[PDB]
Amino acid sequence: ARWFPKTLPCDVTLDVSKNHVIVDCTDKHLTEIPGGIPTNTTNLTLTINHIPDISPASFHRLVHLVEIDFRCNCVPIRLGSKSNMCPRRLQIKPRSFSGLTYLKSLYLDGNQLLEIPQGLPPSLQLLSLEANNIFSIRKEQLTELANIEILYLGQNCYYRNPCYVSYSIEKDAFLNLTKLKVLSLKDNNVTTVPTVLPSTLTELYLYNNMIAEIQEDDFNNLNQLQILDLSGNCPRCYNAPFPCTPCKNNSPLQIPVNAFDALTELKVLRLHSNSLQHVPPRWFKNINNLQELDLSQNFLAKEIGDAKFLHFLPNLIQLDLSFNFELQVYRASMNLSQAFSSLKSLKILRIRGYVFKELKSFQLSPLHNLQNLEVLDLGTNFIKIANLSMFKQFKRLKVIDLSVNKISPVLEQLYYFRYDKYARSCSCYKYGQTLDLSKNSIFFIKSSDFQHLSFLKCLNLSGNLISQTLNGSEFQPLAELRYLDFSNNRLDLLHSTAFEELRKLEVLDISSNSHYFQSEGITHMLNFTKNLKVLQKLMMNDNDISSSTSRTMESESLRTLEFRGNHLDVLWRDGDNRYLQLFKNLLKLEELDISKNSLSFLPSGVFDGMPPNLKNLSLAKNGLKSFIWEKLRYLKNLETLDLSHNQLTTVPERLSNCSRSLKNLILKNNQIRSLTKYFLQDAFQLRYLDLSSNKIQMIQKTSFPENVLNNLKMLLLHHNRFLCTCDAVWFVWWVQHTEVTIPYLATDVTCVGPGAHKGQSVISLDLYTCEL
Amino acid sequence: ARWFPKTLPCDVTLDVSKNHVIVDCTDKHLTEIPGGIPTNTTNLTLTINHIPDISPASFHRLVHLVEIDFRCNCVPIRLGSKSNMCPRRLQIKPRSFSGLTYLKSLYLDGNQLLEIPQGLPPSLQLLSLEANNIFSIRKEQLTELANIEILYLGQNCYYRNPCYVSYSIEKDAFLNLTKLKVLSLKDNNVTTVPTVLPSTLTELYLYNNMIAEIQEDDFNNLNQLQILDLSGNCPRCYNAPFPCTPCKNNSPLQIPVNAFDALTELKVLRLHSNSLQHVPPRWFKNINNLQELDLSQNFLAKEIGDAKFLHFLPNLIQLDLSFNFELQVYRASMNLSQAFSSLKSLKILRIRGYVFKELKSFQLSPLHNLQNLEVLDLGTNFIKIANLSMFKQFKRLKVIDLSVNKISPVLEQLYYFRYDKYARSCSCYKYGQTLDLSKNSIFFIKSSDFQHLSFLKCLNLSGNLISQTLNGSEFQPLAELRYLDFSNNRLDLLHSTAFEELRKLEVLDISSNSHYFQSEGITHMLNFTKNLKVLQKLMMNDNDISSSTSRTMESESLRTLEFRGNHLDVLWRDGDNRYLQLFKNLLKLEELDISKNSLSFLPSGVFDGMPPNLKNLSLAKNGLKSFIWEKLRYLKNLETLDLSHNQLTTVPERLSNCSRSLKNLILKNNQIRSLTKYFLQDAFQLRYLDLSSNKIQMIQKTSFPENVLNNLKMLLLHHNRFLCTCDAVWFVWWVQHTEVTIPYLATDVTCVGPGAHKGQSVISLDLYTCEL
Ligand SMILES: *[C@@H]1O[C@H](CO)[C@@H](O[C@@H]2O[C@H](CO)[C@@H](O)[C@H](O)[C@H]2NC(C)=O)[C@H](O)[C@H]1NC(C)=O
Ligand SMILES: *[C@@H]1O[C@H](CO)[C@@H](O[C@@H]2O[C@H](CO)[C@@H](O)[C@H](O)[C@H]2NC(C)=O)[C@H](O)[C@H]1NC(C)=O
Ligand SMILES: CCCc1nc2c(N)nc3ccccc3c2s1
Ligand SMILES: CCCc1nc2c(N)nc3ccccc3c2s1
Ligand SMILES: *[C@@H]1O[C@H](CO)[C@@H](O)[C@H](O)[C@H]1NC(C)=O
Ligand SMILES: *[C@@H]1O[C@H](CO)[C@@H](O)[C@H](O)[C@H]1NC(C)=O
Ligand SMILES: *[C@@H]1O[C@H](CO)[C@@H](O)[C@H](O)[C@H]1NC(C)=O
Ligand SMILES: *[C@@H]1O[C@H](CO)[C@@H](O)[C@H](O)[C@H]1NC(C)=O
Ligand SMILES: *[C@@H]1O[C@H](CO)[C@@H](O)[C@H](O)[C@H]1NC(C)=O
Ligand SMILES: *[C@@H]1O[C@H](CO)[C@@H](O)[C@H](O)[C@H]1NC(C)=O
Ligand SMILES: *[C@@H]1O[C@H](CO)[C@@H](O)[C@H](O)[C@H]1NC(C)=O
Ligand SMILES: *[C@@H]1O[C@H](CO)[C@@H](O)[C@H](O)[C@H]1NC(C)=O
Ligand SMILES: *[C@@H]1O[C@H](CO)[C@@H](O)[C@H](O)[C@H]1NC(C)=O
Ligand SMILES: *[C@@H]1O[C@H](CO)[C@@H](O)[C@H](O)[C@H]1NC(C)=O
Ligand SMILES: *[C@@H]1O[C@H](CO)[C@@H](O)[C@H](O)[C@H]1NC(C)=O
Repeated sequence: ARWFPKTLPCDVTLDVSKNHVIVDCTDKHLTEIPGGIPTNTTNLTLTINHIPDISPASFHRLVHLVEIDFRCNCVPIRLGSKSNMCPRRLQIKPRSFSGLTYLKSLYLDGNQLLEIPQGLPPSLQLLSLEANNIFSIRKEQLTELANIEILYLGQNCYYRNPCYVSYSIEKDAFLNLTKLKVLSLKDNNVTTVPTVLPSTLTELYLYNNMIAEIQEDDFNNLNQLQILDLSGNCPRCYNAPFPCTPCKNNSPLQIPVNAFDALTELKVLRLHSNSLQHVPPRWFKNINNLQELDLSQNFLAKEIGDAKFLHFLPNLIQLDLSFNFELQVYRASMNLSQAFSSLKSLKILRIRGYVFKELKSFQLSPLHNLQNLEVLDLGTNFIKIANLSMFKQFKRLKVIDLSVNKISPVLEQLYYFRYDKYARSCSCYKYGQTLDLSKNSIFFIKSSDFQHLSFLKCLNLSGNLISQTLNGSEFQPLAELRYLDFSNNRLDLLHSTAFEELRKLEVLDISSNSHYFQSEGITHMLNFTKNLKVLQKLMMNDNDISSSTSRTMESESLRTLEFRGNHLDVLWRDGDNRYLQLFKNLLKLEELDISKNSLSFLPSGVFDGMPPNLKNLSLAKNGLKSFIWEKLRYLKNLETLDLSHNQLTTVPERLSNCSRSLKNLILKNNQIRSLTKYFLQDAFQLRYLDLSSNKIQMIQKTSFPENVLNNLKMLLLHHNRFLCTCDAVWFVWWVQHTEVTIPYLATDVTCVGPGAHKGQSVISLDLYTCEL
Repeated sequence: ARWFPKTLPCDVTLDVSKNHVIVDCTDKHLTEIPGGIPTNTTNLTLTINHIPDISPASFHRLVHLVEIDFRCNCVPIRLGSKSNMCPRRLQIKPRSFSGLTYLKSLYLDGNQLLEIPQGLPPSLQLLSLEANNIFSIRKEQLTELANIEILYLGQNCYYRNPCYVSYSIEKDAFLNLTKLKVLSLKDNNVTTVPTVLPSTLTELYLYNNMIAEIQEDDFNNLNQLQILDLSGNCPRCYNAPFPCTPCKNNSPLQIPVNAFDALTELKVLRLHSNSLQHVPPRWFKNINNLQELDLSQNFLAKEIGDAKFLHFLPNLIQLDLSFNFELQVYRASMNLSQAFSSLKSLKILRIRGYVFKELKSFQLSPLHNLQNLEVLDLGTNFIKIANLSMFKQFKRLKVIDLSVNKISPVLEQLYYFRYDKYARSCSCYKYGQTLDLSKNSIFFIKSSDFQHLSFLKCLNLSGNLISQTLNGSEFQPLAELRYLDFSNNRLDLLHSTAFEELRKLEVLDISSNSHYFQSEGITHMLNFTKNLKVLQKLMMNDNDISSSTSRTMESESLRTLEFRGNHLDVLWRDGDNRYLQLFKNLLKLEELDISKNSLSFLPSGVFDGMPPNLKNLSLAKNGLKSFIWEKLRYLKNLETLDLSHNQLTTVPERLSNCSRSLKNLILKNNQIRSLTKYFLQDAFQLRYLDLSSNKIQMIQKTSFPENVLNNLKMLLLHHNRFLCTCDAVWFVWWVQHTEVTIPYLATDVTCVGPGAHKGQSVISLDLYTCEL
């Protein structure tokens, strides 16, 4: 099927449209650039390997290279692996790049380089040198970059990669880079804004440095600047999770009132963690296009009640005023200036970490007529009191976020407090209006608590303290609710009428409501599903369900049931038949997850008891030690079977004879040591087979008929125990010449033996001695 | 050190005391009785093997056998492994036991026997046949048991081991068993009490059967009976976790009013789950010695408010009325009859599952003058209101249990509801008075909540809804508290004054209070420990701690700190030195658990940062990929180092150079593939070494000098990858001949090769070809 097997340890892709031959050698544990890279190579990535030097031999035949991605072949010690530390810096010999006359993009990040590499071709638009050791920039070393448009030099002098001096930039070092659009000098122990910069700049990143003052003319010529980030200069260090040095005397970064006067094109201004106490309106006199303003992690608590500068921001789309609270102050309420009402274009307002006790309808009145307002984020404010009905005036919003508060009767986890959220490494909103009350202190709910909110489509009550029996009266206003996240509470299913007032409910999450399931003898009405006539998806993961008063759950609508992390092993205790049809009357059910239920065996009757349209079944992570494969015949619509992370030792003698419908068979992470002689014979439906991470020693042709392998979209075989003796001649030859997609041939389809061949990839294996 | 290596795959112990030779072959995957069993063997256990038959050859030389424990060599099929089912029942040939003329105890449980084995010696006092298929007892078949004292025949006909008919016992089958003290016929589908029974009986177990009526004279001659259990006849089936058939007409077990008149000696009466609605006082007029009465799982809800029968029980110690509630009734209060006040000897009263809304001092008055009352258990009652001060009147008690209730302003998990609490298979109480409020709904605490309870020594608040900052004022009444379990709440360590009013506190558990530690930017005062001057043990496990406002925790008293399941990997992020002395000022800390902290490496300074008296250090389950063993020099009092379940690949070149103090080195479950040349040389201090579940191939004498192994109390070596070539000659020889204790030599210390030897035990390995 192939005449010339591919030995090269890299994935090779063709994009015929834009004549790219893409060679990806990412993370292939290479010590040398592999031989045989196609000479038509346009994109070549060698990121995360251990190639210790580059030379003219490196790319010698690769004349058409347009991009070389050579990041992280010698990561700085504190940022890289401690088990495989890099012994010496990358070495780049002369002329290594000069012949590549079409090279447009060169990334050399994370290689412990000490200088800007010279000899670069004049075609280069993008040079990336992050996380190296270059902390002195001289105009001489930048003459070669005449046509450069994007230049990343950050992370070369900071706490994860110290240089122990101030960064240095000669005057007008960048000024003759006349074509330069993007300059990044973040995380560099820079002490002043470098001047003069080329007026072609559209983006300037100077954040996380030691710039204490802006000079009035530091940005005088940047009439095309669109994004400017000065954050993390004079940081606000309270509860910082990284080493943090504030400016002396609690000074802020000092910005003259006229410092921005030239930036007419500015669209994004970021002044995060600059220890600001005031925001002069004069700052924005000449910026009418500003769309995004980050003022998080300053000391603007008082200014938020005044905030005259908002009158100069009629086109602002995003405003972030999070974490401006005064230390050790717990304000009574939020004092939002009337000036917010002049934010006519505002879509997103974030004020986390203002820290106040009580939220009242009128305090949000400055926002009532912001017509384009879509997201209001008041999370992490320790609000104790809030009448939810006030959001009846905010029905136009897409998300109201009150997450992580103490109310009673999507951004990264680390976001406002991480050092460099843009650091490069080597959900129910779609349903409509969302009220996020997650991680609050609601211990009891009542119908009137939701009143005037019948417009809500998604309500997140995850992670409250609700230890209550529901009887159908608690949610009555919520006539349009489609999604209820009730996870991480203490739901008590005493009555089978719970949730029945949510007539339009399509998704219910009651996972991690294990509390009342963990004490013996307590009544549990699992048959509450019957009353929910449009319910599509039910999640009850991690509930430790080991007993149930009702014997059957019923639904004519339910399509997906997640039941992972429970104790079906106890419910189905061998000899107890009462619950073998717990799911039989979920008539429309197509997907069932009963992984992690400690099912080390399946009792008689489990398969016969499944609902008739079951398509996707997971029995993963059960400690399954045995499996009667014939009983799949009961599952006449079964299309996906996930048996991963179990203890199986055998596959069926004839998979076609067990399931005529089975299309995807997942057996990864088991104990299988051999395949049956006619395993896949006539399994014409099979499309996907994962046998990886087992203990298979040999595979013979009878098990793998090629009319079956031809239809496989993927066949996974890596991390097994293959013996590369002359008995493996067909398997080795087939693996080398087949077109079937088999991931990891280059890294993890290997011989364990015999002696000579140990550790060797079967793709590279030469068995001519077997036919002498 | 030994002249004759032990081949026998059984543990052999001598108790010269009573001259017994104990051979224990439990769970050794035997298909045979091993050859070579010592001929002095007195106790021989073969439990959990797959020996298919017994014969006269089985024990023929084992003349002095006093006990044969042969359980579970063919378990009933729903009770045993489904991956290794037993193919055919155990076969016992004639004459197998007749020569064993000293045999006193014979266990044959769980072998699928169809009849009581005949031919047994007349010395036998104890015969055990539980979980077989013997469901017809004939007087003829018990002639051989003249001198029997203890006879277990239960679990031969029940839902885990069905016989599909009623149990049958011929009339007077047991009466000529004139020495029979204990007869157990539980779990047997028995329909009537067998008569006549021998009057020597002291214990009679008839529970979990189908007995509908007791006859007047069913116990007429029992004269000496001390324990009688009739539980589970006419069971109360509501929320039963096993198949449960109630008696018709909701009838109770019918017991005539005079049925117990002969039982002068009766000390324990068990009538659990008999569906009783009344307890006629006349039952007890002739039993004044009764000490333990179980009336749980009946319908005694109203009877508890009357209970005149309590007047006849002045010597009762334990009384159980748990789960007597009327279905679908949520009573307003608990109505205890005054008759309780006449239980002058009562030590333990349990009334779970009475199910009522409000508890008031006034309802507990019948117990005020019960002088010996030690345990009051009102758990699982769904109590919503309870003034804790009422217990000022119960300070003589050892435990007050309000666990699993809804209060807001040790028995097995499965106990009242499991089928057979006594089924045989193949804590702060010690600190003083304990108020157990675990698993309630307390969301806010205040000093007055504890008024008048200054006597408390242990308070259990685990698993409430406490989401509160503590400032040192909340517990002030609890002047003598020694133990506070605050686990599974949402503690907010805003103030370092938390818990300081507990001036006597020795153990503080704030594990699983992760909530506020999981959201970025929140203040955490881990240095709150300084104020706790007698604090001994601090558990802050599973808190997801990844940030801290203070840099150091301080205590002059704390000895043990459990810090497992947190994120020291983040706190000690490489490049951030600020928290490398988090534990340095716990001056007298001796045990530190920092397992499960994702520490894939230890930054330099962690060890120097440890407090000076650190004795027991766990770094288990961190994914540690490397370890600078030399830094153990900083830990000069280190005695236990637990590095289990990591990814280490090497041991120190010179363990004596790394620690002159280390006694226990646990390296189980790592990736170690060889030992260093002189690993343990001069490690005279080492006493315990676990290298199990690694990839070690060979061990040479240089690494294992015998001056070091002589002192080892245990050396764990199993589940490695030993190569049994002529290079292994010394290791094989030493293992076969050594004194030193090595677990699993018979089952999991094995050669992986070379061919022929694969799978073979190194204890059985013959390497004579290596010396031809
Ligand atoms: C940023 O530059 C400062 C100096 O401007 C470096 O600080 C010096 O560091 C050395 C070595 O730690 C000290 O001996 C000097 O006293 C420091 N000088 C001053 C003025 O503080 C600092 O190390 C640089 N930062 C990084 C992360 O490399
Ligand atoms: C206990 O004995 C009863 C009979 O007393 C068994 O019930 C019979 O079971 C067979 C087979 O299932 C049925 O055909 C009979 O009709 C049943 N008879 C009655 C009267 O119920 C029962 O199976 C036995 N229980 C156990 C656990 O072995
Ligand atoms: C053995 C207890 C049987 C019961 N189960 C529950 C329950 N899940 N919720 C309640 C809520 C209020 C009152 C009583 C209850 C009871 S009583
Ligand atoms: C917002 C980040 C700084 C803060 N941390 C906490 C905290 N642990 N508990 C509180 C309790 C009440 C009010 C405010 C707080 C704050 S404010
Ligand atoms: C390939 O490299 C070129 C040159 O930098 C780049 O513009 C393009 O986006 C890359 N495409 C892929 C698929 O790698
Ligand atoms: C809110 O704060 C502003 C600025 O500090 C102050 O001028 C104003 O009086 C305050 N108003 C209210 C209603 O608190
Ligand atoms: C909450 O506000 C609404 C106004 O929309 C009002 O009807 C209701 O009474 C308020 N509830 C409370 C408890 O203040
Ligand atoms: C609800 O919020 C929790 C916690 O913030 C989050 O994990 C979950 O994804 C949210 N639910 C939905 C449906 O988005
Ligand atoms: C359900 O409970 C609520 C609150 O306890 C109550 O208002 C309502 O009447 C109850 N419904 C029924 C049918 O009892
Ligand atoms: C659910 O099952 C319980 C337990 O048998 C039953 O009492 C109740 O009526 C059922 N309810 C529904 C809605 O099916
Ligand atoms: C499986 O194979 C046997 C033998 O060919 C055949 O009789 C049977 O119909 C096949 N299919 C099923 C679903 O049993
Ligand atoms: C040995 O067996 C005898 C006979 O049943 C038993 O009484 C005794 O407790 C056992 N002793 C030991 C040390 O195992
Ligand atoms: C308590 O229950 C008893 C028993 O039925 C009844 O006679 C009595 O009236 C009840 N007393 C109270 C105070 O409820
Ligand atoms: C407190 O109660 C919990 C919940 O039942 C229990 O797990 C824990 O062991 C108790 N604490 C102590 C110190 O006994
Ligand atoms: C705990 O540490 C914080 C911050 O380092 C400090 O403000 C506070 O006073 C300390 N409290 C103690 C040591 O009790």
